[PDB]
Amino acid sequence: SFDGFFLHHMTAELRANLEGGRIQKINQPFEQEIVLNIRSNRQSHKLLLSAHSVFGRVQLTQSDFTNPKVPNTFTMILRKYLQGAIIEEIRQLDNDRILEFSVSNKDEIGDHIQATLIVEIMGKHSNIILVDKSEQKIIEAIKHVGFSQNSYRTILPGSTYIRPPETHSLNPYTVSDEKLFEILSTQELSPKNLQQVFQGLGRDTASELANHLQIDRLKNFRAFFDQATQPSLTDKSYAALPFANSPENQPHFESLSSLLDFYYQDK
Repeated sequence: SFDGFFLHHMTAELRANLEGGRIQKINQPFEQEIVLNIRSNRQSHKLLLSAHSVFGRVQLTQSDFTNPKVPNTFTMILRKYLQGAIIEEIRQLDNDRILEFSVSNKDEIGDHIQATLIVEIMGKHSNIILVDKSEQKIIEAIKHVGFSQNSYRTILPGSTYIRPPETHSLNPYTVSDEKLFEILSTQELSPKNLQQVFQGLGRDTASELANHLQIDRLKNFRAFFDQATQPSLTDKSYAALPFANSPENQPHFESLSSLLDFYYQDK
């Protein structure tokens, strides 16, 4: 699934191709989707950012797009900040389904412009938010959300950016030996409870994880998260590793992005 774990692998892939890259073009070919043409490593890349409530995702793509004639105000402000900008850093927020693109640019007079494009993948509450580095203020957002008594946050130009409400879960990538030892040593290790204790684990992932924690648990835990990216289809979905019961007649995907190009082909 497109969980936090999968995002860890995808982030890695995106960085290898795009970090240090230059944003050539910005387009919004569909309602909740933005595509950035990027030049990096003497290759030209297409980066898809989707806050679609059902198919929300990030990936490079080989797909071609028919861009609208008349740009929108959101695109316009994005272009104004990102066109020609350099992608200095791509960073996942902990093991959550949130990805940040730190870009640098110059304004009309040569002064240093720094922004952070934030992609929050949370189903129907997904968003793409441009934020100013210095004073953490929202520049623009693909979906604006008012102050409401209902909310811990406001999503509007000028608003102060607060990250989605922190959870009690633990990043499984940064869990210390001692803390990790006591968990695997005293807690229930069912797929469901693993989902609870750790950030960014989908049900498919946590299930696969579980099959690996009956012995040598500490080292086994480490080993699962240290596996190399191996893009595959699963029973109902896709993953960055070949989970149990994966289809058997499967092509070798040269990347997670080609995997998703394939999976989302028919919408």
